[PDB]
Amino acid sequence: ASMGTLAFDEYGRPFLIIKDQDRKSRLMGLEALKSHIMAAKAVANTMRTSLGPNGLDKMMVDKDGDVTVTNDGATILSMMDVDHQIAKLMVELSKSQDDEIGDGTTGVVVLAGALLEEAEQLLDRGIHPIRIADGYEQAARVAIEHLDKISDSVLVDIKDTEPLIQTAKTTLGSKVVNSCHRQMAEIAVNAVLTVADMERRDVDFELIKVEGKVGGRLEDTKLIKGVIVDKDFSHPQMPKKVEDAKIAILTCPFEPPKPKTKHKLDVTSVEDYKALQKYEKEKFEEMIQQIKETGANLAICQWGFDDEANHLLLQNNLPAVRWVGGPEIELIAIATGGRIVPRFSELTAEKLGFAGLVQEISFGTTKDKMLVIEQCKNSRAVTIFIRGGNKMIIEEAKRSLHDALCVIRNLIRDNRVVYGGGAAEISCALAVSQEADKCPTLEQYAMRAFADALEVIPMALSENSGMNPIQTMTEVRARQVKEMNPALGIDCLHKGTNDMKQQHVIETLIGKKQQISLATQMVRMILKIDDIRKP
Amino acid sequence: GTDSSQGIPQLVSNISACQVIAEAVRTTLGPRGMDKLIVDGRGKATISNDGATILKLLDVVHPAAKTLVDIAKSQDAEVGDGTTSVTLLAAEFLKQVKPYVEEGLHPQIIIRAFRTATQLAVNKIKEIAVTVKKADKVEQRKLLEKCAMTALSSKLISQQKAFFAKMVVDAVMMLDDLLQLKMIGIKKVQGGALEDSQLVAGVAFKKTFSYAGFEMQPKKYHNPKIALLNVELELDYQAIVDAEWNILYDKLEKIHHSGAKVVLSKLPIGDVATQYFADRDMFCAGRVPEEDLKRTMMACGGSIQTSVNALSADVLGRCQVFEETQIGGERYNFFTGCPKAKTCTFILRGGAEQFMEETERSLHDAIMIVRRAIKNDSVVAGGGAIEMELSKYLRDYSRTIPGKQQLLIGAYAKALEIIPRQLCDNAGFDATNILNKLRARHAQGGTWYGVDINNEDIADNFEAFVWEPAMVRINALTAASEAACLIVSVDETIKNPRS
Amino acid sequence: ASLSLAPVNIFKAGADEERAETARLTSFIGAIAIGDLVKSTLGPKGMDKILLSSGRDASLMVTNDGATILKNIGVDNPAAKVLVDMSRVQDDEVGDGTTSVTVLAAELLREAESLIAKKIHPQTIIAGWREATKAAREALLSSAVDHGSDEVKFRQDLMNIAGTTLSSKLLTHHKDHFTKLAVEAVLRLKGSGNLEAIHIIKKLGGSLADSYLDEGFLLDKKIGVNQPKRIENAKILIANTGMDTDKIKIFGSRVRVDSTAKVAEIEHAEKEKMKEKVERILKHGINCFINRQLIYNYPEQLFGAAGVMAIEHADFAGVERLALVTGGEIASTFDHPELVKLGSCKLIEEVMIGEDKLIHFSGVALGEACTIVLRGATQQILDEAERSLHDALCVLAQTVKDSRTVYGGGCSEMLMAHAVTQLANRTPGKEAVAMESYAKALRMLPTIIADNAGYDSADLVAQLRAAHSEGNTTAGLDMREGTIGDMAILGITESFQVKRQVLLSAAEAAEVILRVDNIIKAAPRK
Ligand SMILES: Nc1ncnc2c1ncn2[C@@H]1O[C@H](COP(=O)(O)OP(=O)(O)O)[C@@H](O)[C@H]1O
Ligand SMILES: Nc1ncnc2c1ncn2[C@@H]1O[C@H](COP(=O)(O)OP(=O)(O)O)[C@@H](O)[C@H]1O
Ligand SMILES: Nc1ncnc2c1ncn2[C@@H]1O[C@H](COP(=O)(O)OP(=O)(O)O)[C@@H](O)[C@H]1O
Repeated sequence: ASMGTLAFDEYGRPFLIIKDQDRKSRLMGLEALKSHIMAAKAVANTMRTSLGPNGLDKMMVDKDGDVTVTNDGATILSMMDVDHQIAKLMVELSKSQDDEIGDGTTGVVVLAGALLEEAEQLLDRGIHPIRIADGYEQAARVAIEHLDKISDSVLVDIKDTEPLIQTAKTTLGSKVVNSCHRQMAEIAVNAVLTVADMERRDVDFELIKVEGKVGGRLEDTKLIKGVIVDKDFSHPQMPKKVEDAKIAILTCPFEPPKPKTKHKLDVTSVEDYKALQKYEKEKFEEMIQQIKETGANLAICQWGFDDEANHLLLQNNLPAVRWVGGPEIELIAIATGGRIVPRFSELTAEKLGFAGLVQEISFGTTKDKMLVIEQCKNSRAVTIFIRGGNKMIIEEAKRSLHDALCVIRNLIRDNRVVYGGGAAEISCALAVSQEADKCPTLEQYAMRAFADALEVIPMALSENSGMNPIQTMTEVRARQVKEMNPALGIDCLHKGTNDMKQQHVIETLIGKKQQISLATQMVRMILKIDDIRKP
Repeated sequence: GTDSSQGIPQLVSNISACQVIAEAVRTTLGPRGMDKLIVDGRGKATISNDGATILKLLDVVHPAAKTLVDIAKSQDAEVGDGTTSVTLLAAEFLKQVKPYVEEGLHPQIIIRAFRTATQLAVNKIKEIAVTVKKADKVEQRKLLEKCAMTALSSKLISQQKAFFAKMVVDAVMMLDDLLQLKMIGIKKVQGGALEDSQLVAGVAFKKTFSYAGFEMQPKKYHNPKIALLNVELELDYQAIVDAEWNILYDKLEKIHHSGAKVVLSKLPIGDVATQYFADRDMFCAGRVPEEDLKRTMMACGGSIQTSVNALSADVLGRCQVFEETQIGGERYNFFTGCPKAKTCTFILRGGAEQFMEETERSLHDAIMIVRRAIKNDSVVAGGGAIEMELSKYLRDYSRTIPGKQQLLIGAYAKALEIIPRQLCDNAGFDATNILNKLRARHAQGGTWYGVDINNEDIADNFEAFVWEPAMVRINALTAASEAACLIVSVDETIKNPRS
Repeated sequence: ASLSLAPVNIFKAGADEERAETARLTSFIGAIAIGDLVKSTLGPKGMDKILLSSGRDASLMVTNDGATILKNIGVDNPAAKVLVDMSRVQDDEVGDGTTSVTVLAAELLREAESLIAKKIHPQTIIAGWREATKAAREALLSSAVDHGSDEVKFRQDLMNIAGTTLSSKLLTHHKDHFTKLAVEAVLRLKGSGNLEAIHIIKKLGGSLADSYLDEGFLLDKKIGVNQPKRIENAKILIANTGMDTDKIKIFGSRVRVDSTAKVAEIEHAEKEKMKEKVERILKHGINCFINRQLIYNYPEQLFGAAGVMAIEHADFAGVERLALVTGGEIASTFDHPELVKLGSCKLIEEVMIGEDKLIHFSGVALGEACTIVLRGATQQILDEAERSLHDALCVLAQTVKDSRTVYGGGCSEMLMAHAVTQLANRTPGKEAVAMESYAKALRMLPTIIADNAGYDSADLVAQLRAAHSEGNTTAGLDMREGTIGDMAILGITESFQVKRQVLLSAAEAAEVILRVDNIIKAAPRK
């Protein structure tokens, strides 16, 4: 056990082979697989409690000390201190699931953990992982055909909101935001339907940025159709309200250009200094006249400008802002149709933007103000500006909106949906049990193993609140054998019936299909690892 | 703080390092062999069931380990994939000669005995090798199709596997020019049934945001050829901006005058200017992959342009036809229709996103298995059958040699037994009983019984159509013996640092 | 399958994450610590608190308001950080009630861990707390009153509200004078929320009763040497011009001469350009000049020869507020005398208070600013005075924006107590128990309110309960006698919006905290 083999020689003379094996570790096969699946316990049983409507939130802190409370499983596991390689592999499993689905992050992790745990007490009986992998693939195809048995479709029209509202509400019920449930359902619907493409294509996330700052109330949440910038006007004395603002995009400082080549200029007489002064003054006046040429009602800079230019702009009654970042300028231009003006000579009449309404909002005694444009006729950007108790409730609202947008996107890119809430997984358990009954014993072991592992979803759903697991199972499959419906599951909030159709518990079929598939394949390929050689 | 560099201690250290190297890659041998994710330290984990790739990504500092790895790489580049087999065989030689060098057997006696045993085995293998090339291989290809079966046996893809084997075998007859790894490639397609995979005499490359210019190309064009341009085409004020406009205008005029159906530019071609750049009146693209190029100069000879208004005869040269159709809802970009399209690509049509690894392990083996079957004539039963036969020959001949070579040849014969052992290990079965049955049957009953991966029992692998080139096995065994001889021939290590 | 007893674990050097129940323990003990550090400053008998940084710097704060107390404190519990965040949000919204909402949240978490010990699940707690918050909001809406339409009634309500707000501060002795001053300043702002338009001086010496809201201003700058020491009815000019070590922004030019005559001619050129710049300054018709940057000897000598006052080192905020209140303008190009705006002033002089010289300003044109002289004995009593004045101004401005008011001082508190009590009595289940613990914490807030003076708790709770039973939504405690009274008559009035925001924020923060189960810690950096 400890220190490997304790001989130090074959006859008795001084000898050594392994460098400091006393403080090293050697693993060969089963012990390595136990280490991996014990990591699987760590990740899965940490993740499990955020499942279902009674899913609580988590506090996770890195070595930096970032305060983070979330409810979307991928978000919990995103920045947690991952140490073991297979745990990290599960982390990008969840990341990929979120990227190509956006919902069901909790399901994949818990399912994989259950599969791997049941596989380890399978191995404890002395069975080689290839058989378990084959049995799990058979379970995967059985589950896939069972899902295909009771599939259903929805509408993919832009105007359709009521089933969309129901699905978003079901998705967001498990979060803290369920106080304003229907309100934010409508808000998410408006945000997604403001800009949308029906040509089976995606919506760029670089075009849409959603942010919010502290203060206000949760009910104050609304949809802002415009560009928001956390910047104020260059001169405070200038009146903050500007209408018909012709956005003049500028991305150059109001300073003379200078080449990077190593050059030296020598000044020897009064005439040279006076000529340089006159040239600087005339060029500044030229810049001011060029700005005044178009008569724009809004000029946006990049790197700011000095006090002389500030007074020149103020004296001309020309609205302007300074210290605006490059990405912000690009977003403003693409939303307002403006062009790029990297220098003074490129300031033309065809390279300016326009905003329908520019407004500044102050919440009172905060000493910091904000400027947001909105009502853009051809806006290329949308956003939600939420108000709440403090920063982390706002961040949770951001993540809830992200999940709602994800589920709406899933409903749009494919109409196929099913009902869950413990119904689909229990039906899958019944199916896998049936094929196990009609399975040869050697792989019937793995069949029933996979069934037992996949029955972990109602386990976590019940233990997040408290109802019994097993009588719940009994009542559910009794009703399912009495009549088949993809919505015979768990009554989490005591609605009276186990019928998700009445309670409008809706989730996309594609999400849970990929849940099962990804869980199966990654569980298999983890079963294809049995070696660790930590030095 | 232990120092050991004397002759015998250095020999045992070197061969123990070789033992560790073998122990690292013990379990990856065979078709059902398992693997390990190895991270390069940059966050990029690597999975590759091929042992040769594992050693390529592996890095070890021991000089003996370095020599063994170099010999493995040399074997890899010559024929087939026997790196795991030869490394395991050499390491077995070393670990079974441990108890012989540990008490005073001089290395030269061992070298001589190993050479003698290698000659004995390479001569006794030729009396058992059976040639099958004349047994209806070039025509009436049922036997070669069964050889293709053996690479993908015992799987539910069998219905698709038969069609895929006929696919690859017909590709072999119409590309029977000693096919290699790079002459044939595969491309991934998402969605569709597994049966929908079909062979195209060309390549497939989906167009992306920085790949192609615009849609509705003239697919049915009589002579479309690839044209490669090393000049930008995508989109003080009156000094460089007007220069940019003039450059754009003259490049557009060059594109119009050239008339090349397919045009490639070195800078990426953005799709945001699809309406801006739809006026070219012929297909234009950019950011061509190097693999796509390498699959097109030998196809029908795509040209390269290297001037402001460079025009060549092969911008619109003679290639049969261009293919550009919607594959899975997104239009691809096929550089097909070539007189010398010596590159057949298997369209990976399947509904599984993570099926690429299974396709690589399941489609690359069929072409290799049929190519090795065609290239050589004499074959012997695989699955450790030939190894067991050689072990029996060497064990029964060692007792006939009077001299110190007896124990050395006996250890050599004992070390030729790991191939069935490793195969049944990777299969997961208990090695003792299967090896016992295989050895007893091979020594007494038959001369070709080998391991079975499907039913996990001893069977005559000759009847199971488990073939392997006799010459490939001969040279692999010779290389393993040479590696063992070289690593035994070590006495002292000299480093003499410059610092 | 947990880490309570496991042969193997996954941790980094020094890393040891901790389970859900002990996570609740640690987070809630941190919340209790935050509440204890912010409590004891409630009610008219609030007690000041000192700050002393653990390092050698030892940052020392003296203030009666808990928001500043929690601003400067080391944080280790993330729930404590949540509490600090919500308190800061309340402070950014309104001035008063931040300590109220903080202590409400702290006691709510106390009762939450008590309920956890009472073997109940957090989700039922959150549901019950949401229902109870709804009921309490309804009850508060029942007795809401607004009197912003009538100007005289609005002024009376402002008087009462500012008096109640300043009672909890140290200025309770001169509460009446301070309230009159606050009303005058707020009505001089014409209802504007521009806090930067209000400045209060921190000068040492004198008695706090001598404080007054002077209509003019005070300048802390110094008079030049040759410049006149008294200029009356001048014109206010504000400039951004550097006019110190003046050089062209082009750094690519250097002096490479072969004779010192060239250097002397160059220096003559800069002195001539200085003379031209001074002439450009003087041609605008100015007598008082305000500058952000320093002034050299030649410009001040020329100004003294020209008889024009010069003011230097006046920051952007001060000059901007001066332009807002007077009529001046900030400038950088002096070739446009007609395009530069100047203010109108009446009285500029010097005043000697104690042993320090101050340039006194008076006779404003617009009057859209508030400056108050404070005769604080020490620096810290001063800081308390400005903090209390700022809180009073903020609450007056908020009442101006929203004139709905209620009667607090424990009266409204017992109103919510009664509402949640009936709600609990009219429903079964652990939800009712959870919201009864809610209401018990609500009632425990006046426990601290009254025990800052050492008064009876249970007797007054029962008395107010009976009074609200007869329907007296105006019966609250009086610190003078410890009995009931009419808060309308007694003048203890509170803004409806501020109180509703406090209640809602406390409920929301409690709900947020109760939804976290497990806290995991990475490897500590120390
Ligand atoms: N109201 C509800 N009733 C029953 N089950 C629910 C309800 N809301 C959510 N669920 C279940 O919770 C599971 C996971 O939801 P959640 O963890 O909140 O987000 P995600 O789906 O991204 O993991 C879903 O599979 C769904 O079946
Ligand atoms: N279907 C099969 N059943 C049994 N053995 C097989 C089968 N297919 C291949 N093998 C064995 O695999 C060996 C070849 O493996 P090899 O290519 O050396 O692995 P690697 O590429 O990792 O070096 C052969 O000796 C053969 O006996
Ligand atoms: N005369 C009074 N009688 C009863 N309660 C009062 C009286 N004056 C103030 N209070 C209460 O004491 C609390 C403390 O106020 P203060 O310390 O000024 O700000 P904060 O409310 O942020 O602590 C206030 O919420 C107020 O309701």
